[PDB]
Amino acid sequence: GGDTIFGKIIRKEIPAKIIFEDDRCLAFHDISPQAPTHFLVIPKKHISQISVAEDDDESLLGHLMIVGKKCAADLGLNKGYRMVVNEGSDGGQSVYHVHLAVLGGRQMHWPPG
Amino acid sequence: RPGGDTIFGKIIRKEIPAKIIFEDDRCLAFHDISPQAPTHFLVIPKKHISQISVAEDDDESLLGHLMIVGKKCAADLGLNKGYRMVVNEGSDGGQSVYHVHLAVLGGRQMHWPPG
Ligand SMILES: Nc1ncnc2c1ncn2[C@@H]1O[C@H](COP(=O)(O)O)[C@@H](O)[C@H]1O
Repeated sequence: GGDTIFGKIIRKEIPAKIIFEDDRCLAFHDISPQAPTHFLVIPKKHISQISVAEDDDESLLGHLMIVGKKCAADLGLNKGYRMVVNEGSDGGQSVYHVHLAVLGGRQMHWPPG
Repeated sequence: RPGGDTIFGKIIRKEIPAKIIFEDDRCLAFHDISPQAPTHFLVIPKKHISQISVAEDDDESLLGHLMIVGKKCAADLGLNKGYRMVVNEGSDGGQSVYHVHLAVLGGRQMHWPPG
């Protein structure tokens, strides 16, 4: 899905530790984990950033969050977690393919960066 | 009651004040009273859902709508350099109000890790 490293991961051209897959998204552990559990849920559709998501994408974006919730439960995050979507330079977005990050296994702090 | 028992339900029913950015039949966006960035607002469903870990499969479109409204509000507020969206779940997530909400923070460089 697209011209980024996340596209390569979706196409199985480079490895990742995959947690879950369906016909429209992929969940996998982040290569630079910031918490004992840290994974990403990404759409297979190449949406470059949340700021350009269209109205028709509403269901899909919600699906990323539901899949994120389910994977977090499966990975034993019973004390909680934080979901994060980064947009643009101020948001610290590292790849221009929409991704929902899920972090847990430790106390998350405030402010969130 | 429509909106639930938390302070966010009271905000939905206009029983306590808020600085509202956007409102429709499914959600409400309003500024945070303890901002952690120069712009910091919340997008919440009008349907009470306590936390994302108990959201139902059928809540998918609603959850996505929070994100679309979040990004539209960010644009309308001039966050052209970007922003961070956050959902806190439970104790480790730092959740304090058990009515699910998407926080949007911007107007400064956000750092990594995100807490
Ligand atoms: N009356 C209020 N109006 C606006 N924001 C509030 C109010 N009470 C609490 N908050 C914010 O709601 C957020 C709760 O999110 P969390 O702590 O992640 O559950 C915090 O950022 C609070 O500052």
